[PDB]
Amino acid sequence: SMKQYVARLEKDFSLKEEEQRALTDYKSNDGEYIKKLAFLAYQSDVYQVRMYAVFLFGYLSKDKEILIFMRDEVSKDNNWRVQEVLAKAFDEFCKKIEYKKALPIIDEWLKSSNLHTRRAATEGLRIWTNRPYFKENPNEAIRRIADLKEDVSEYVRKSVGNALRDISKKFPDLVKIELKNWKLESKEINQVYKLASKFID
Repeated sequence: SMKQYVARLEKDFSLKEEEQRALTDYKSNDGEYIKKLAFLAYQSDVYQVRMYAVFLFGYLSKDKEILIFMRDEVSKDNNWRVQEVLAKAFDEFCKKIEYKKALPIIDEWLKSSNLHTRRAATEGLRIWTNRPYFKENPNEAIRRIADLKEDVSEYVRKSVGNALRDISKKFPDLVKIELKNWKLESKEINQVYKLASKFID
């Protein structure tokens, strides 16, 4: 009947709706049960159901096994929309444990070998300097983001560029200072540079 509920989700969703159902289900059942539901739903071939499952993972992410599964397995997801939810779920984890305390995990995700793991961290925290801790410590965001300025993945690079661009709008000087040190010697860093410097002198 857990299998039945999933089949029902596949029918309903195949037509925020996924997020709202996930939140409701998470709030309505014990965590042990919902974890089993989340993995079952994550095996669905219906991408909306996997989105639902990944929201659930976010709510359950204090379980390190869930967090690891997000890091290593959800990051393999073939569907771009599911990848967006991965970034939201990762943001959800950081919010649940507090941004300052999540720093070690933010760093680990940013340095992961899976390009999708790296993007989910970069994109999920946007706008970085609107988050607790990074709001007070802008360079902590700039420095982490900028470290991926020469990322092999364009997917990652777009995120990096935009994350720096977000920050430039509120901390123009800090961003200019960081950018001043860049040597535009590759197509990679130049892509990032163009995105990040729109609003800086």
